[PDB]
Amino acid sequence: ADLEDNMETLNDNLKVIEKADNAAQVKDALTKMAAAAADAWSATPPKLEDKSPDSPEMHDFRHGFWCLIGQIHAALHLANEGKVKEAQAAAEQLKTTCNACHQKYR
Amino acid sequence: ADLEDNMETLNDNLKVIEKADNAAQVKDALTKMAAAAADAWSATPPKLEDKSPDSPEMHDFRHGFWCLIGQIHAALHLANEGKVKEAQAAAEQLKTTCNACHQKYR
Amino acid sequence: ADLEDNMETLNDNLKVIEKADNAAQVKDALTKMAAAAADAWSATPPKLEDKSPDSPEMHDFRHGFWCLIGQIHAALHLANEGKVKEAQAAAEQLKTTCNACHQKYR
Amino acid sequence: ADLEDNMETLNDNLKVIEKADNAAQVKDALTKMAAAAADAWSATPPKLEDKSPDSPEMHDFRHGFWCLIGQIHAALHLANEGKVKEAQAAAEQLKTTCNACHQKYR
Amino acid sequence: ADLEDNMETLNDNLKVIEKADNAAQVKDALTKMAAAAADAWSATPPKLEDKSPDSPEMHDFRHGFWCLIGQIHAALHLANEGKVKEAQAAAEQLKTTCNACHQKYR
Amino acid sequence: ADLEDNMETLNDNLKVIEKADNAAQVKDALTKMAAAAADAWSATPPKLEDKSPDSPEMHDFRHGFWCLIGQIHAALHLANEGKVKEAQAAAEQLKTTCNACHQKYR
Amino acid sequence: ADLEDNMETLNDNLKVIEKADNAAQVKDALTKMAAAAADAWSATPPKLEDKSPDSPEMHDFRHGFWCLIGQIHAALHLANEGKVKEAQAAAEQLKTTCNACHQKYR
Amino acid sequence: ADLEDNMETLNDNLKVIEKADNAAQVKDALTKMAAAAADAWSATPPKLEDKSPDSPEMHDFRHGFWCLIGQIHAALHLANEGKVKEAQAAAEQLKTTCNACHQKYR
Amino acid sequence: ADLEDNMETLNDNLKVIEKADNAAQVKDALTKMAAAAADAWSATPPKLEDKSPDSPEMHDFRHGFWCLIGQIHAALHLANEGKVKEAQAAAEQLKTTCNACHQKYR
Amino acid sequence: ADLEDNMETLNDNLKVIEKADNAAQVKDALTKMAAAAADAWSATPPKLEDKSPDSPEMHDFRHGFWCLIGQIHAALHLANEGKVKEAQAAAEQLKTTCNACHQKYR
Amino acid sequence: ADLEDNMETLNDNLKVIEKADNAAQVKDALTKMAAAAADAWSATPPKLEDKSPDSPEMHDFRHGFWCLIGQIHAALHLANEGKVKEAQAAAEQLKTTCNACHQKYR
Amino acid sequence: ADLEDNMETLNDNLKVIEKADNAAQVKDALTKMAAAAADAWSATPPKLEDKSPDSPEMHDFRHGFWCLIGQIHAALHLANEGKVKEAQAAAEQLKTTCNACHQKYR
Ligand code: HEM
Ligand code: HEM
Ligand code: HEM
Ligand code: HEM
Ligand code: HEM
Ligand code: HEM
Ligand code: HEM
Ligand code: HEM
Ligand code: HEM
Ligand code: HEM
Ligand code: HEM
Ligand code: HEM
Ligand SMILES: [Zn+2]
Ligand SMILES: [Zn+2]
Ligand SMILES: [Zn+2]
Ligand SMILES: [Zn+2]
Ligand SMILES: [Zn+2]
Ligand SMILES: [Zn+2]
Ligand SMILES: [Zn+2]
Ligand SMILES: [Zn+2]
Ligand SMILES: [Zn+2]
Ligand SMILES: [Zn+2]
Ligand SMILES: [Zn+2]
Ligand SMILES: [Zn+2]
Ligand SMILES: [Zn+2]
Ligand SMILES: [Zn+2]
Ligand SMILES: [Zn+2]
Ligand SMILES: [Zn+2]
Ligand SMILES: [Zn+2]
Ligand SMILES: [Zn+2]
Ligand SMILES: [Zn+2]
Ligand SMILES: [Zn+2]
Ligand SMILES: [Zn+2]
Ligand SMILES: [Zn+2]
Ligand SMILES: [Zn+2]
Ligand SMILES: [Zn+2]
Ligand SMILES: [Zn+2]
Ligand SMILES: [Zn+2]
Ligand SMILES: [Zn+2]
Ligand SMILES: [Zn+2]
Ligand SMILES: [Zn+2]
Ligand SMILES: [Zn+2]
Ligand SMILES: [Zn+2]
Ligand SMILES: [Zn+2]
Ligand SMILES: [Zn+2]
Ligand SMILES: [Zn+2]
Ligand SMILES: [Zn+2]
Ligand SMILES: [Zn+2]
Repeated sequence: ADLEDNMETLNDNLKVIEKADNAAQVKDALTKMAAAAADAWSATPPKLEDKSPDSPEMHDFRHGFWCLIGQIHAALHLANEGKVKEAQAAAEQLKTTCNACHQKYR
Repeated sequence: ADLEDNMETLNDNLKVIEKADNAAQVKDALTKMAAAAADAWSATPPKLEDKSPDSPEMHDFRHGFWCLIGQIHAALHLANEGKVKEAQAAAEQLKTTCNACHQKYR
Repeated sequence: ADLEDNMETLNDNLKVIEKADNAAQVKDALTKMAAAAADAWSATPPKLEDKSPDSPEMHDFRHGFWCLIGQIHAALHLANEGKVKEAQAAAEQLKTTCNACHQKYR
Repeated sequence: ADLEDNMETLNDNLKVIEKADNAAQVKDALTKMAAAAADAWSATPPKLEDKSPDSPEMHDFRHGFWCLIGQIHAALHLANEGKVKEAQAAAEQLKTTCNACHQKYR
Repeated sequence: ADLEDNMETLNDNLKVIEKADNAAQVKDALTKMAAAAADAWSATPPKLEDKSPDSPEMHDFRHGFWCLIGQIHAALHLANEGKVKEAQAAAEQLKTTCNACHQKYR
Repeated sequence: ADLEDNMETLNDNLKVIEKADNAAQVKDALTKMAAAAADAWSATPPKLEDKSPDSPEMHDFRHGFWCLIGQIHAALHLANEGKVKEAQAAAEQLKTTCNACHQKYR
Repeated sequence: ADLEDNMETLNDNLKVIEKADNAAQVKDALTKMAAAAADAWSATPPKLEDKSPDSPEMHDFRHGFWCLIGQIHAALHLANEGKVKEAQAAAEQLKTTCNACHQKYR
Repeated sequence: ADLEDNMETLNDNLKVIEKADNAAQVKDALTKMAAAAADAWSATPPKLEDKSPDSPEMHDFRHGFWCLIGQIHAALHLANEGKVKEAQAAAEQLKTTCNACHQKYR
Repeated sequence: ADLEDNMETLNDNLKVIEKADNAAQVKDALTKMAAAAADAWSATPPKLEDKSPDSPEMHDFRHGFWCLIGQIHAALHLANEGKVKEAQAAAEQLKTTCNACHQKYR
Repeated sequence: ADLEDNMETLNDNLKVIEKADNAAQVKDALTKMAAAAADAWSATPPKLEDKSPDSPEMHDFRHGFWCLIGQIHAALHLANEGKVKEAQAAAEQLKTTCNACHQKYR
Repeated sequence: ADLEDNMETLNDNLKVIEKADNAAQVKDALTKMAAAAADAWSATPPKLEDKSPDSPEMHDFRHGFWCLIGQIHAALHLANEGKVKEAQAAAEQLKTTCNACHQKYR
Repeated sequence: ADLEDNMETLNDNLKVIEKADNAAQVKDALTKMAAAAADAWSATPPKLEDKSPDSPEMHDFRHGFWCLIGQIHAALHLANEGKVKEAQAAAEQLKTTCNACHQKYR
């Protein structure tokens, strides 16, 4: 999938978690998010197509996905323990990271 | 995934198919559509909530999904054979199936 | 398994569902129902032996089982989400299909 | 495989079953036939490209494959149980369905 | 599955073996029985909750299942070798063990 | 893993069970216990090093592990059915098995 | 495999172990011994045919094999750790079980 | 396994096939023989260590195994088809190849 | 499959290759050819029945199939690289082997 | 597993390596450590429950596990080469990292 | 494999991509590179054998492989979309990273 | 992988074998050699491009690879048995096979 598609996936599954009333539904959504973010991690966005792999921007872009994957895994861990509310709140904290990266690079 | 979720997967992948520049992306999209449709197959839409599983409406709902799965498997056959423009055209024609069910039941 | 055997599987596992107090028990019983139903789909019931595979009675018989597999997956979806009383509710609805087919063909 | 290819699989394995003198030969041949019919179900024959996918013709065409698959599974079931002559006799009855569909859409 | 459920599996498959006319039917039925007995071995019957897990009663109760499993494997071994009447005769001898345990702890 | 190692796994997981707030943690713990006990089953404790594999002491050592595996499979059945308090209570009662072997052979 | 066949497997592989100069050879021979022993466990030896499956002779026979599988795993544990002379040593000890059972029942 | 070991597998399973009274016994025995011959093909017998790997002797030696494997597959094919007496007769013809090679290089 | 069946597989799939316009179709047909050829390798053709498995005619027959499997893999290698016209070219070359063997033995 | 449990796992397996006399035992222990550290990597310790995912502390916490995983993989690599002493010394170097993180965050 | 070998692998597959005329060949080569780099990531080169795991050099060494793996995954993504030229150009950009690390540490 | 590529794999792994200090490295190397040789088996070298697949030269080319695969499987047998010096010596003797084909066809 390409970057735009990984984002759609990230976005839609954020909304699935927000409306979810059960752990499995949260778990499924976080699994999809984890896969979408790992794919995206190696992507180069349009605004950075002229930048070299070792630029500060790239670094920063790759760091933001590694940060996102960390958090998804943490919420996924809570989801697996049946802790819906806590998983949802962890998901909600994720938005901070989506937005920070969007400000710089979207 | 619920009915809305499956519908979102179907529509999202339709767009991926439409903008694709290669077979793998098309095959991937249709593979996800097949999965979503197979799941949606056994669902009850809001407007048929009061109907019996053995009703004309529910027979009709379920046959729409069987029809769609059929057309997706056909399109997937083409993507697999690397036939992008053709898989794309088959996707466009599936939309008649999407629309027909919607008109009756959305 | 023969027709009688499959019926005995559908019937026991439906009792299992009826008295379960947990998702795993419902998940597992519904899975055994799907296989029994998928087997029975191809059978020829005593009362319809004098009949051709293209008769309206055999279309009816065969399609009784599609509708059953439909409702089984619906209930399995709810079971997978930990929703015991809702999977039980949806398992209750299967009986309308069991009853309709028995009325005409048992 | 295209329609023609599945048909060759179908015909070719019908003959294998006719000359077969052991259960295994019949099992494999009926297993190849099942997969060829399954794939074939999603196809559109030349005589029906002009037709809409909802049309009476397409419904009747695809029903023809699910009825063949039904009979194939029954035959297979018999062969799993080692009953070679009975699987062969049920394979002969399959010809009805072959010829019915050929008479209409071939 | 609880104790009662395994027993239903045990009894239900005993009957299948009695009316069976082919090796495969016997194989599967004896395979289901093995798994039901295996699961059953760890259970505590109502008549023995008062008892300590080391007690003579529990030892004799659990030994009853390993002896049944033994006979089940012997029967199965015969069925793998296609000897249908001999598997059926060994299945009849199983009744000894069924009734011995029922006489003491059921 | 050696005997000490297996014993450490058993004790550690006992504590995890005791402090758990969810089924997945309990199921996981017992799954590890089952593995450790299955391994320890075939070991020779320090104080029986001079005894024969066919001795009353070694019969007795090995039957303790068979008994424990039995109780763990029972408890695991409960954790699987999401029954936390009950799986916890079954775990506490296993301790009688731990103690009895220890008194004789540690 | 029948009783004679399984015995021939136990005997050859024990020679293999005896003359191996490497873990892999011992690992592999012990694995083949476990399966042969797991098969033989359900057999009825010529000398105990006139006997009921619940006799003390058949409890004895059956339990001869539990003890064998026990000692086999002990030696497999050492083999898995690359400890050739220690796995060979532990394989030497199996013979006490072979000998005891042969004394009473061969 | 060394050459001697494969030979023991070969010989040992030849006898199993001679006394076999069911297809399964023959299948497994011929399957073990195939793997033993396959492994054996790469070995160098004592009588030929002095020889170059291109020599007439090594070519003829290794050809002897591919010819045995050929006959083994033919026998196996017959056994898969349940024809027990015919598999046994083809196994008897295998002796030709056994003895031809033994006469030259054993 | 018997010799006739395998030949029918080689022949149909070679036509499939000849008229494919895509790698997947060629990949899949060549895979079915390898299995048919691997089966036929052990057969005995009518004309060589009066012959011993060590005759020059049977060495010739058997080695016809090694050479075929050789050329099949060559073409599968090109197919796997998406090279349709080159896999087709290499599939054309197989026929020299088909022809040579038919000249001497069909 | 939660953080406290991953640590127990880390700790116990450190002691297994220290007393290990064979590569397999070291390998098993490092595999368990690798899994415990990857789980822990996404955890938030008690002392940092008020800190945001992008705090310097979190960063630092995640960096310490990535450093630990690096080292475990390096020792695991040595263990796989049969280099016990070297693996043990690599394990011992690990303690530097455990302790550094404990000073700040435990 | 050790560091020197991972490098050979990296080097050879760089040359395979440079001469490749098809996506599969590129894909295969990048898969081999990805695996070689992940192995290498945990290695310690000769020039840094005296340095502690947390030295700036080690950090820097591990960062260079993580950067390389990122890029390989990006080229692998393009290769999977059938984009040969683009994959090759991404591979060529990789050399910047190989060389930078070689200047410091080789 | 093409012929050159396979040859590079063969030579590279030969060197790994020659400099190895442990079994796992040797086993790994030979495993890669086996794969490369199995692939090269079905290739046509530059200097035989104008020859038929049924030519003495192509028979001869292919038999060289069968011979090499044979010797590699023998050497691999030794590495598996942890026999480093011996696997090394078997590798050195394979070089005669490499050279003989080269002299004729490189
Ligand atoms: C779960 C968190 C995230 C969500 C919900 C999210 C959502 C989205 C959405 C809806 C879009 C618009 C896609 C489109 O239709 O074109 C987008 C685009 C984008 N996002 Fe994210 N995003 C997330 C995380 C991130 C992160 C962590 C980064 C960088 C580290 C990032 C970088 C970008 C970029 C560069 C685009 C523009 C892509 C293009 O123009 O091709 N996103 N995101
Ligand atoms: C590729 C074909 C299809 C596409 C792209 C598609 C797309 C959509 C979309 C975008 C929605 C909006 C739902 C929401 O998020 O609120 C929707 C809803 C819906 N669709 Fe589809 N659909 C397709 C096929 C079908 C078929 C075949 C059926 C009937 C058998 C169907 C039945 C419905 C129904 C009943 C709703 C209402 C959902 C609700 O309000 O809960 N769709 N669809
Ligand atoms: C989940 C729903 C169902 C349940 C619980 C159920 C249960 C049963 C039971 C307990 C029997 C008696 C078995 C015996 O002969 O000893 C039976 C018989 C039978 N059922 Fe069902 N059934 C179900 C669905 C169906 C459906 C959907 C059909 C038709 C499409 C059907 C057709 C029949 C027929 C033809 C028999 C008599 C066969 C004979 O004489 O052996 N059943 N069923
Ligand atoms: C097992 C039973 C069947 C057999 C043995 C069989 C056999 C065949 C054969 C030998 C052909 C000629 C293929 C060729 O032109 O190379 C064919 C074509 C065809 N068959 Fe069947 N068939 C069977 C079942 C069916 C069924 C059930 C249907 C419809 C539901 C069907 C529809 C067709 C169609 C539409 C063609 C024409 C394809 C074309 O012209 O491209 N067949 N079949
Ligand atoms: C294959 C032989 C066996 C058969 C056919 C069989 C069958 C049955 C049946 C039909 C029931 C009534 C279940 C119900 O109340 O719904 C039952 C209950 C029971 N059986 Fe068996 N059984 C067998 C072997 C055994 C063995 C070997 C033991 C003990 C070692 C055993 C112990 C029990 C117990 C304790 C109950 C009572 C469970 C309860 O009341 O909840 N059974 N069995
Ligand atoms: C869940 C139940 C059990 C728990 C929690 C448990 C726990 C322990 C613990 C913490 C140790 C200390 C060993 C050390 O690290 O030095 C130990 C040792 C030991 N346990 Fe257990 N155990 C259990 C079950 C059993 C059973 C069923 C047996 C006998 C069949 C057994 C036999 C022994 C023996 C012989 C030792 C001495 C080990 C040595 O000194 O080498 N344990 N156990
Ligand atoms: C690893 C240990 C064992 C070895 C090496 C071994 C070996 C053998 C051998 C070589 C034979 C002669 C086979 C023939 O009839 O041609 C034999 C027979 C026999 N063994 Fe074992 N055995 C072992 C364990 C056991 C055990 C544990 C038992 C009982 C629990 C047992 C019971 C028997 C019986 C009953 C026979 C005679 C069966 C007949 O007449 O066909 N063996 N054994
Ligand atoms: C299925 C047919 C065969 C049977 C039943 C068979 C059986 C045997 C037996 C029982 C031995 C004595 C093993 C020992 O010393 O412990 C042996 C040794 C041997 N066999 Fe075979 N064999 C067969 C096929 C072959 C073939 C086809 C070849 C050559 C192509 C061959 C070559 C040898 C060699 C070279 C030895 C001597 C090994 C040594 O001394 O270390 N055998 N075989
Ligand atoms: C890919 C290449 C090949 C193709 C396309 C092919 C095709 C065929 C066909 C269509 C038949 C007639 C089937 C029938 O009896 O109804 C046949 C027969 C036969 N072929 Fe092949 N073949 C091939 C390779 C070979 C090879 C390599 C050999 C020998 C090494 C061989 C030996 C035979 C024999 C002996 C028969 C007659 C068997 C009988 O009477 O039933 N074929 N072949
Ligand atoms: C192999 C290296 C390590 C070992 C052997 C080890 C061992 C331990 C042990 C025994 C505990 C006490 C657990 C308890 O009973 O509550 C602990 C706790 C802890 N460790 Fe580690 N540890 C290691 C690595 C690390 C690393 C790398 C970090 C941070 C990057 C870390 C952070 C912590 C924290 C935050 C706690 C307190 C957890 C709590 O209170 O819930 N540890 N460790
Ligand atoms: C795809 C990119 C790379 C290529 C093509 C490549 C190629 C090579 C080659 C051919 C060698 C000589 C190996 C020998 O025969 O001894 C080598 C060595 C080396 N490379 Fe790389 N390399 C790459 C990436 C890297 C990276 C990213 C690093 C560090 C982050 C690195 C660090 C080293 C080191 C330290 C050595 C010396 C190893 C020793 O002496 O044992 N290389 N590389
Ligand atoms: C372990 C044994 C072998 C090794 C180490 C080896 C090594 C090599 C090497 C390093 C090359 C240089 C190719 C290049 O990159 O341009 C080569 C080429 C070649 N080898 Fe081998 N080889 C071995 C076995 C064989 C065998 C058994 C054959 C024949 C059946 C063979 C046939 C060839 C041919 C024909 C070439 C020329 C490739 C070309 O110019 O395209 N090799 N080999
Ligand atoms: Zn992607
Ligand atoms: Zn960087
Ligand atoms: Zn910038
Ligand atoms: Zn769903
Ligand atoms: Zn969307
Ligand atoms: Zn209906
Ligand atoms: Zn059935
Ligand atoms: Zn009909
Ligand atoms: Zn197809
Ligand atoms: Zn046509
Ligand atoms: Zn055909
Ligand atoms: Zn329709
Ligand atoms: Zn259960
Ligand atoms: Zn009750
Ligand atoms: Zn029942
Ligand atoms: Zn006890
Ligand atoms: Zn262990
Ligand atoms: Zn511990
Ligand atoms: Zn004993
Ligand atoms: Zn057996
Ligand atoms: Zn008893
Ligand atoms: Zn071997
Ligand atoms: Zn000797
Ligand atoms: Zn033997
Ligand atoms: Zn040669
Ligand atoms: Zn065949
Ligand atoms: Zn010959
Ligand atoms: Zn965890
Ligand atoms: Zn950060
Ligand atoms: Zn702080
Ligand atoms: Zn490595
Ligand atoms: Zn650091
Ligand atoms: Zn420095
Ligand atoms: Zn290749
Ligand atoms: Zn190289
Ligand atoms: Zn030739």
